[PDB]
Amino acid sequence: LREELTLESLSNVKANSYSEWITQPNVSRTIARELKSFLLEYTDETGRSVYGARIRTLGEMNSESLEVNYRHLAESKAILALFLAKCPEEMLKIFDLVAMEATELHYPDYARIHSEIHVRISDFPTIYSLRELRESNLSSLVRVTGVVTRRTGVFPQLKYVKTVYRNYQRVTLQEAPGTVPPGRLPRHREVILLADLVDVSKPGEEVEVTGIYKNNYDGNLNAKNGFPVFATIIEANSIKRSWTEEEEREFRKISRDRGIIDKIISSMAPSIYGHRDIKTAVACSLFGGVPKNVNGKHSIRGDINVLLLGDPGTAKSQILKYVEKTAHRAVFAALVLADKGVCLIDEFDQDRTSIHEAMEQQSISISKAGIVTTLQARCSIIAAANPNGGRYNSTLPLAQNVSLTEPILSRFDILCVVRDLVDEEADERLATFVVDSHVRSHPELQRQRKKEEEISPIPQELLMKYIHYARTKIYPKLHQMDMDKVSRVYADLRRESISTGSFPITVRHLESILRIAESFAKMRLSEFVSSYDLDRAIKVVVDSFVDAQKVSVRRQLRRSFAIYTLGH
Amino acid sequence: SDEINELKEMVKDEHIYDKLVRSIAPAVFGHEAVKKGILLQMLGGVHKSTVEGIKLRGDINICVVGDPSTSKSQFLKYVVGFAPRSVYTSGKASSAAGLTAAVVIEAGALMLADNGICCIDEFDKMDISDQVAIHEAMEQQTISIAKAGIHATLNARTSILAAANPVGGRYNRKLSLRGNLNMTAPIMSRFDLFFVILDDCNEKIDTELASHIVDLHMKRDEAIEPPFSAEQLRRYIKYARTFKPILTKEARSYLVEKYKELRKDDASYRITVRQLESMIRLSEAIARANCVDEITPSFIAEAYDLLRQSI
Amino acid sequence: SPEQTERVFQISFFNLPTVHRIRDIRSEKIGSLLSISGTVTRTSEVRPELYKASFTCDMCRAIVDNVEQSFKYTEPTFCPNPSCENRAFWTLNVTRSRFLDWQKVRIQENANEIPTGSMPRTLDVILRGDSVERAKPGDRCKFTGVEIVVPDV
DNA sequence: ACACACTCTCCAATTCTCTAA
DNA sequence: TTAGAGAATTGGAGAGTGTGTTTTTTTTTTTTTTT
Ligand SMILES: Nc1ncnc2c1ncn2[C@@H]1O[C@H](COP(=O)(O)OP(=O)(O)NP(=O)(O)O)[C@@H](O)[C@H]1O
Ligand SMILES: [Mg+2]
Ligand SMILES: [Zn+2]
Repeated sequence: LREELTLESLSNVKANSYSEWITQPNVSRTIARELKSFLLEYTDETGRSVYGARIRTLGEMNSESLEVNYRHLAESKAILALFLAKCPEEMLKIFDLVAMEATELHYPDYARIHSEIHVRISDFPTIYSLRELRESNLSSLVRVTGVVTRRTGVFPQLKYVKTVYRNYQRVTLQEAPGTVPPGRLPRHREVILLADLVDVSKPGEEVEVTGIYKNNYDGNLNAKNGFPVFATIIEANSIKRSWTEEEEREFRKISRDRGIIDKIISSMAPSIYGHRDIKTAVACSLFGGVPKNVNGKHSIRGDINVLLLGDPGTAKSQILKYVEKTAHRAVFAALVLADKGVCLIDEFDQDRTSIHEAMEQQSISISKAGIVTTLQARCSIIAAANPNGGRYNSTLPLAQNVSLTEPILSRFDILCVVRDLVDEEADERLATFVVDSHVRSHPELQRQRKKEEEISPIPQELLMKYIHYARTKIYPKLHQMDMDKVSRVYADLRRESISTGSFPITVRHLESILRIAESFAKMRLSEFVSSYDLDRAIKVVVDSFVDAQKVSVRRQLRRSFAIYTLGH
Repeated sequence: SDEINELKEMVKDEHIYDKLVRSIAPAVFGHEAVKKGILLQMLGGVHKSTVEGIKLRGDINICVVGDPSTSKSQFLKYVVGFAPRSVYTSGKASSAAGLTAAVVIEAGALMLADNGICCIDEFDKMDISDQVAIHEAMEQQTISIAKAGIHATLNARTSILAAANPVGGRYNRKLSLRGNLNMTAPIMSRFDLFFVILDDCNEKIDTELASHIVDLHMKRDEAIEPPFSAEQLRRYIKYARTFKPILTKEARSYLVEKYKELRKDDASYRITVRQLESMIRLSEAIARANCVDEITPSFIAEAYDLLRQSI
Repeated sequence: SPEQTERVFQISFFNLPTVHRIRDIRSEKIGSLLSISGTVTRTSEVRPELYKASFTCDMCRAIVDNVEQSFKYTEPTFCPNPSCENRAFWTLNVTRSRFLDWQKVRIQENANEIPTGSMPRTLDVILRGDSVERAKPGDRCKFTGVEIVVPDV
């Protein structure tokens, strides 16, 4: 009762098992005193007691979970770490009851905010996949990794058996495909999430879990297998998966330099040679414009949509894979998952019908059995296609080379055609670059730095951070001076289109020009569009419009349009 | 120790490459080109990836086209009877579910052939609805399942060996291979090598071929007399696959010249950048066959010469 | 350290005189020592099997130990303390009880051995201890052990 | 309401013991 | 040494009580509308 053990007295487990030793009153009181003495006293090398600084922020966020690193608990009072690894279900009860004392020392009457606090363990120093688990692991703490395959809804559950409840949710976890050995199927396990941990993860995420490994009787398993076979589950204890002023100043430094637009385009898709216009269009789509709306009868999207007609093997699928790794959020082939992101299509009636609705709208609506509901698309579409068989025909307009309705070609902001042209010098350049890249990739720090800086003019980590910063912070606008010239150019282009008997230029093209100019302003972190932005946007759209036409019309257009496609 | 001694003895030989080619499929008369292709597929290239995280395919796909009685199925029968990881499947009597994977989840043929050779016989009889499944798997070396609330992704690092019939049963020398073969252009674009077999009637060949066939029916084991034992050859192939050779400087200079020659011949299936990548794979396999850690330019001359027989 | 439980040794045999086919399993050989061969077609995940059990009474502080299971989950017949008669509300002490690793696998006849006009038969095999996850689907294997008979639990 | 599983209770069949002829 | 009168222990007859029951493929032959 009154007397307490020394820490050295705990070195000898005196009962027949660990659990029956931890649960004794004098041992338990000793452990409680020692844990409280650790939590009030552990330090950085700089002093600066970390847990006194964490409890402080627990109340600043009105939170419920205190987080403890295992390495700190192993760095002093090692026996408590050993007992925690062996008997988590007991040790964590004592530790939670100590954590409440420590928090009330900062914030008296915190019990009125939350009645009970949970300790979360981090950095447990050994890991298993779902292969290595065996019966010896039962009731031990484990650390596991995988992909979350399926998730239930959240429900309340009765806490005690006057009443009290807690939140509950189950998650199915599967081995990551990179970990699975060759020629074997992946394994599965199911995880239980309680009060603070529900909806911490989403289906398809790759996730890391710490918790107790636990089992129970199940009648159906016994009945079907015909042997006394128990079922097992994991009870999670913790689950795992911005910028400074220095980054902002660095971004602004590079943006202040001349030619930053060209350098960003050059950094785009380093492994692919040539095809600068495709890289330009992809960069413009990833940065995008600004959305606008006028409740008097009109709305304008900020997203930029691009379509690429590809000869066989002209790098299309590689740049889509590159964009998939570059972009913040994306879908590859579902438009709900592409919300405020980029959507990627590499090959191609109901699918096309869905895309017809998606290009007309920015939000999707559906009804079924009298139910009615709505969803958001709000995304930029990058698509590629094979031109109606083995090879494109340049003598014909674009419609002859595609399996698309006319409004699709109207509503795509940018159209482009890529062809396997014949040139000895280009072939030699391609072949030299290809074998050079092949050698540079061979499995057989300084080597990496040289390789990286030869690969690109911008480090791509900085470029991804820069794209995210620009997308979240920069919102450009037009300047009202040169817009008279834009209107005159629009009228001139329409007059020339009619004069040669071309299909006419339209308001959609003018809108696309303004949107692309906004994107060009965003690329250099400029809140103003400028004359050169309008010039570049005009060149892109005019050249794209010219590429869609028949050959005789193409010659008349380029002869007249020389003062836009090349001059300004 | 005796295994190591025997392996060292055959490794030391000057004429090892020729004997290895000669020891594939002992019962089939002639057709050394296909046998060489089978050996290089069996050894394989070197798998690798770039700084960008994109992967570069390290293995070889082969297709054999021929009019009837050309013994083309004997190559598939030998391969599935020899290679440690392999499966044999007929294009008529199989389903997309049975080829990739099926809900019951249980593994299909391409899953069992992971890190192995998968044999498709009478490919031209397969339904388009299932050819596209093989195409999607071959594009990614990956298989995907999503149905009934169950989702899964699986790895399929499998090399394909296929056999097919020309349309109308006999090949037309007036026409491209695309005209002769009932196969869609994206799938055709993904075979590293195509072999076309033709009767080419000739008394001096017939008089020998008939003798060879009658000897097989007259004596069971005695006729073939191969250069090596099968259990010897498998140990050699296991040993060879441990090498990871590196491309020499002179070979890099030589490759672009040979590729320019192919492009000028092209200026028939149109020659793309993929042919250069395939040629690199074949050169890696050739160097590995010889137990050499450097790609000598002679190996690329061999690979270029072998590849142009498919055109 | 606290007390350490006993090691569950396993005896194993090999190089038996002859190998039978799945088609040669017949009820006269039940409980004898045999060896078999075939191709694997399915495998189960590893599960814990209850080997020896220990229970404690709800109505009084009493404990029962080393209860033996065989094919179905089995519990005590009396309260050992004669001051109590309750037979209900036992709980299995997971710390004091002992488990084993258990895996189910499924095999079918070798294709080259099938007789004329017939089709391949199949069989279910049990693996325990240090031999779980050794087998792989699509591979060819040789097994040895004893054939048994399982009830309708 | 209709076969079952399980619990409770009373009554007489049985064997054991003591006494005297 | 037999036997008969009285006491104690056990078995199971049978009476009673509570209970449970009805009731997304994947593969293969055939008809039908659709390009
Ligand atoms: N700079 C390059 N230019 C062209 N091709 C390249 C280049 N670098 C690599 N390649 C290869 O050429 C192909 C690039 O085009 P890609 O579209 O990805 O091939 P593909 O998907 O098989 N053709 P397709 O099926 O019609 O899309 C790949 O096989 C690449 O490995
Ligand atoms: Mg592609
Ligand atoms: Zn009791």
